[PDB]
Amino acid sequence: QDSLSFGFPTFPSDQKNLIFQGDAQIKNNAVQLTKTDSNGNPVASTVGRILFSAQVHLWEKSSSRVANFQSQFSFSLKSPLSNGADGIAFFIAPPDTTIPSGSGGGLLGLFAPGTAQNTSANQVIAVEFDTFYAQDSNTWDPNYPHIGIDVNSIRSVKTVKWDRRDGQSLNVLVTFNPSTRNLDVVATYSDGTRYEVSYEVDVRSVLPEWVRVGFSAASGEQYQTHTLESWSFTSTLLYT
Amino acid sequence: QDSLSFGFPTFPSDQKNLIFQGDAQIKNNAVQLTKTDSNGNPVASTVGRILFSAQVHLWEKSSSRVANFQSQFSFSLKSPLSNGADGIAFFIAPPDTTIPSGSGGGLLGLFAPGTAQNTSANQVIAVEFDTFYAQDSNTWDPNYPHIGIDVNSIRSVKTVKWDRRDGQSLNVLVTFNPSTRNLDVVATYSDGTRYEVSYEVDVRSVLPEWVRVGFSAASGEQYQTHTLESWSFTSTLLYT
Ligand SMILES: CO[C@H]1O[C@H](CO)[C@@H](O)[C@H](O[C@H]2O[C@H](CO)[C@@H](O)[C@H](O)[C@@H]2O)[C@@H]1O
Ligand SMILES: OC[C@H]1O[C@H](O)[C@@H](O)[C@@H](O)[C@@H]1O
Ligand SMILES: [Ca+2]
Ligand SMILES: [Ca+2]
Ligand SMILES: [Mn+2]
Ligand SMILES: [Mn+2]
Repeated sequence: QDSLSFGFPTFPSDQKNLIFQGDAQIKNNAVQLTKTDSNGNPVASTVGRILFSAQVHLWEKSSSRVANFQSQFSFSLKSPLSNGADGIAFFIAPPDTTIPSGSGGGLLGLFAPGTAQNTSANQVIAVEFDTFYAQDSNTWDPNYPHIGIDVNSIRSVKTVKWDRRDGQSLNVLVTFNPSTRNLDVVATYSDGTRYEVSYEVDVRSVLPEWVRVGFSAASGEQYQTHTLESWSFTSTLLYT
Repeated sequence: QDSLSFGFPTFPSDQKNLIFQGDAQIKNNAVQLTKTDSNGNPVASTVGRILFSAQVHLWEKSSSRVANFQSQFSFSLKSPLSNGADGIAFFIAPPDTTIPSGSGGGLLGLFAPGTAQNTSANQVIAVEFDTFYAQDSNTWDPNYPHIGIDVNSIRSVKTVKWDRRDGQSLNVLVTFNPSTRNLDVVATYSDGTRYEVSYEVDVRSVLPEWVRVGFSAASGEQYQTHTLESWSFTSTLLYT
């Protein structure tokens, strides 16, 4: 299809169009990307991802068209600790994507350790919300929590300082304009605190014509719950 | 998802979200539901269907919500014969639906001969554009080409006279309003000729909560091409 839209105001346990990978599962009408114990507390060493089953037509070579897209979603992070890890990310990747071996912790379940920073070895665009930046393990991160745009690498091509607020929902709007090639990210807390970061990228030279969209989250030795609360997505092929 | 939408202004051969069954296949940017020779001429004894891969949430029990959906589409039929058969249908069925054994010809690839008229044996709602009505074989049909609403039976719960126009595209809009439980059908030819038929049905008592939507067509001894040219669909769960 030239256009596709779907909306999850909430996440009932009765799902048919979601691909669950790793420890991701539905709980309390929300998607718990990372594993939690009996009483609902986050645990260490866990990775989880979900992908919408239907493939998205990002660009069409024959017609020379590129899709414009918009992903709106909200999530919250909670942890008994203070410095919870590792973060949640919205990503777009080839349809057959799976969790890479050893992609836990700071790799957010998106990259393989050996190729995490090799751009020519990956096919992924992700918008990460990174809460852990210890320079001993996450050498690629600036030293402060942040939102980043990742293009084939765990080392963001662009970042903005971000504030982690335990148990507070973050509203996010991600949009890609094929006419200007800008991928814009707008994130805001209920009180109006706003964060913005954008980057110009030609998706055609990064991803195949058909892709899949979803979320990924992980917790290494440090942990926190990565709760996806709602999600709407729409894509339309356009001639620029 | 509570809401789902997709649009096929045309059907390029590169498809990822369509489930092809029987002889259905993409040709010249359109879906040829029934088999055609190398010259593009229709042949006898053929059945084909397509379904959108993503499942539609028609209604939700624990929520008392029912979907409001719309399906807009256009198709054309051609045959050198004076009595092209058998017809094309838009249908809604359980996710695992497949072509019933011996469902060709007048059964349009939707019903099995043994239970074609046993409403308690089927789970399907379809809008048929029936062009073959020989009273000796299709005993269940009125004596003329027609548009019919089928609810668990090949014997339409309602029909209205329709005119078959070789090689001319018919534009159809099928909508369901959960408040009035009205399934409305509006079809038009490019010259303004219009056909309408409506029927009150509670989909909850006929179909499961999750379903797949698509088209079916067949040709027995008489044949014709059943070409699906475009299709857009949208559905949203509403309170009732
Ligand atoms: C106390 O944990 C920190 O220090 C350890 C000793 O160097 C590291 O092994 C540890 O790294 C792991 O956990 C973090 C946080 O969950 C994660 O980002 C990293 O990829 C490892 O899984 C952490 O730095
Ligand atoms: O194709 C016209 C006609 O052909 C045969 O008689 C049978 O397959 C019927 O079901 C069908 O209606
Ligand atoms: Ca990090
Ligand atoms: Ca008939
Ligand atoms: Mn980072
Ligand atoms: Mn009929």
